Amino acid sequence: NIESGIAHIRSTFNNTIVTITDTHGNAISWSSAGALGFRGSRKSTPFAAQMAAETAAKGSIEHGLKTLEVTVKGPGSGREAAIRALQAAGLEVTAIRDVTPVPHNGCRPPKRRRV
Amino acid sequence: KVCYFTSNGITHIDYKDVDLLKKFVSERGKILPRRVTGTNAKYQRKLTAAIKRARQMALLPYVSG
Amino acid sequence: PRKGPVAKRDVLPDPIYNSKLVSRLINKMMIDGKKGKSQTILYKSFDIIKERTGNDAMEVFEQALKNIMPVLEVKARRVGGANYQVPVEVRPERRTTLGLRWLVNYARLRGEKTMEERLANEILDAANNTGAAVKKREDTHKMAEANKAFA
RNA sequence: GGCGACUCUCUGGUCUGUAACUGACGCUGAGGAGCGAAAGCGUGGGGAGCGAACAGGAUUAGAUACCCUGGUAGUCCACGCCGUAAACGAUGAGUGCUAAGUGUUAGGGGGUUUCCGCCCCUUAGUGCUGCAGCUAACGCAUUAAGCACUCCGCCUGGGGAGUACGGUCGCAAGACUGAAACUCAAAGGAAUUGACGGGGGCCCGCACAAGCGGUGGAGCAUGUGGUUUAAUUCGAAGCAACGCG
Ligand SMILES: [Mg+2]
Ligand SMILES: [Mg+2]
Ligand SMILES: [Mg+2]
Ligand SMILES: [Mg+2]
Ligand SMILES: [Mg+2]
Ligand SMILES: [Mg+2]
Ligand SMILES: [Mg+2]
Ligand SMILES: [Mg+2]
Ligand SMILES: [Mg+2]
Ligand SMILES: [Mg+2]
Ligand SMILES: [Mg+2]
Ligand SMILES: [Mg+2]
Ligand SMILES: [Mg+2]
Repeated sequence: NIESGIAHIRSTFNNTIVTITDTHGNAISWSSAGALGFRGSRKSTPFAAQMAAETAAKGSIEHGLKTLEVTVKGPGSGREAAIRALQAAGLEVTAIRDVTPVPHNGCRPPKRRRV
Repeated sequence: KVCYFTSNGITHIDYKDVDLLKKFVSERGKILPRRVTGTNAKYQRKLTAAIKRARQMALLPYVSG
Repeated sequence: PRKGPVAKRDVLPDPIYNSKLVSRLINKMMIDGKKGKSQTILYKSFDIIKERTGNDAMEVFEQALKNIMPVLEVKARRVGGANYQVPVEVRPERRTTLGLRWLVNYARLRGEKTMEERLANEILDAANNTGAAVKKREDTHKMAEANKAFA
């Protein structure tokens, strides 16, 4: 029953993560995009981000979690709503991380969709 | 804007001169543009080289926060 | 219309209960411009309410509206190649409209022979938090809350 | 053509300034020789990511496509080959001459100034605007599509055809060179006015939405089609013919 923990913001066009883990990155409860029986486009809404974040928060409160250190890693779709949901309990976002390649074209990305 | 290197009369930028190079990087570690710093084109080249040599030997960071 | 909002025409309150809210109902119930028939049914239906309960008919009727009148409704919205029934806050004006419409519609679908009884009985059902017009208000809310995602 | 982490090794050119030296030693350049994106080819490596082909899932009338999930060659390296691209500035090289204005890259000189800095001038790039002139027009305009001279390459209506035959080159793919018969009276360039767009912007109308009542089902009236008839008189045909003349 651990006091402190982490969550991990990493946002794209329509993908975001924020799982509830311990200080050393051992998991406890998890939040990332959906998880909650939502499907399709509803899954990527800001609303559905809240309900995923609440459900992982209320999972971790039962493990005696009081505070959540969260990261920063660019803007995206439903990142702000996911934080608002977590501020039911209350917490901080101190760290700032990144998912970027130090080469433009480190690995070659997949081809542009013709739509 | 005014160039730090032209104004102060610096004609050579050491890679090892860390404290100077910390003025021309972000909190995260990224090299700052000429628009922000207002440095000259020639010095921005000399500076960049100095940054990149510094990063090789862990004087400055690649990425940090 | 394209030009803008339009002057909403007003109805007079009524020669017994003095109620705009209930003159509207005569007009919802009226068919072929026969206002007399709808007045007669209303007034007969309200007598029947007063006898069964004992309370003032107006009162039961306004209690009934509260249970029928919706707050959220979904709205059909084509986005791409699939529909998303989007929830919207019902305007105060429209609440009454949907209130009375559902009351009058589901009144007519009841199995009681006369309309005055059908109306009365349906008004009492809404006050009991059950019936058809209530079940309609329940079902509109269920859809609205099911699509709460959208805004 | 291309070249983008860092370091060292080897190595080519350019620019500025100075004019000590040389004293037309220059320009261009068919053929020749070399270099030459990507894809491709050979041998041997390597193979994360990406991904022709191929498979599966969708989509669809079909879908040997677009979208999704996989995925082989290939993409990478060495050596060799291939020699092509809208290899484009769709603009051959050299030289001179012909208003301005304003950025920017690397220099030089000179102002009052201790520099920094400002200002003036100037060389060589790299952009934008714009005179004269040029242009079918669009536009070009000291980085000319202006005014000139030198040399090279190339064009001669559209198809047939960059095909055939021959030849050279190539492991192959193919490259280069390159016709004719026959056929047409047009192909084209730029600009104009429209119309149109599953282009953009702004508007309107019972156009939709919001409602209320219908039609489409039944019987009947009526008009029309069709069929029938000796004849079923003629006319009306999406909207804008069909209780219409
Ligand atoms: Mg020749
Ligand atoms: Mg290649
Ligand atoms: Mg190979
Ligand atoms: Mg694919
Ligand atoms: Mg060619
Ligand atoms: Mg090119
Ligand atoms: Mg050409
Ligand atoms: Mg030459
Ligand atoms: Mg309508
Ligand atoms: Mg009919
Ligand atoms: Mg006829
Ligand atoms: Mg005719
Ligand atoms: Mg007509």
